Amino acid sequence: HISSQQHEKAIKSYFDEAQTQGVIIIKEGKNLSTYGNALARANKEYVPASTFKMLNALIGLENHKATTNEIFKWDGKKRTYPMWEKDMTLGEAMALSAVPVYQELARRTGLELMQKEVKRVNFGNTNIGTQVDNFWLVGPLKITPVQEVNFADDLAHNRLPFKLETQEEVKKMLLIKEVNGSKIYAKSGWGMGVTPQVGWLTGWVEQANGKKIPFSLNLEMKEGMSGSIRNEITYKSLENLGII
Ligand SMILES: *C(=O)c1cc2cc(C(N)=O)ccn2c1N[C@@H](C(=O)O)[C@](C)(COC(N)=O)S(=O)O
Repeated sequence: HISSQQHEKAIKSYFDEAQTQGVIIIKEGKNLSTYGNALARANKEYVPASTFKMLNALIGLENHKATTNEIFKWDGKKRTYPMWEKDMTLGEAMALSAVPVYQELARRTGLELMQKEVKRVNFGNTNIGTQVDNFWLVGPLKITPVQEVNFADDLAHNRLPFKLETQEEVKKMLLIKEVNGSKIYAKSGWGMGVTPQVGWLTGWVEQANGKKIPFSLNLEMKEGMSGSIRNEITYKSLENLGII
């Protein structure tokens, strides 16, 4: 009973309130819907930043570079945040967006196997360059918000070219919110070492009836901008649309 015009205007205002430019792609079945205050972003390329961890984890686990219970030990060197200065599993590192662990995993996989695997799943522009430990943070790997929802959709439905158990292992690392019967599985991302900076929140809502609705929020981040606006805007948009 709410007009399409009202939905579009409501979601535009969430991005306007946050004083940024962004888009949120929602996918229902085969149909893509683009909301926000910068709809042209939808098919533009950005570095994936931490959202690459989802694929890093799939690759590492398929190729036996790690197990889900293995503990990556803090080497005792100072890390960007105190929370990263501890021993953690892949799942814990995913929740904390703990790059040092994912760089270690990237190094275990190695450049040649990484380039091969990123080409095989056909992720973004598929170019990882020559540095195995930062291609997802500063380039050359780039991906569009549309490609990100499609990846989220593939993962949520076990359609990626990986074992079913690999995909289940990673999906289980991604639960970030329960909203009475609805479960939100997503990975956030913030590319700080690039201009302009890019923010991501990519995932899907699993509803009580078992239906899965993939999304990808993509916006421009500034200095002094808080990381949880990505979440605030996403939840507000999913709720506005009655998805949660
Ligand atoms: C993830 O994109 C991310 C990578 C890095 C890398 C560095 C570095 N010094 O090399 C610093 C910060 N990074 C990231 N962002 C996280 C962060 O805490 O800075 C991020 C804000 C994580 O917060 C959550 N939700 O875990 S982001 O959303 O990944």
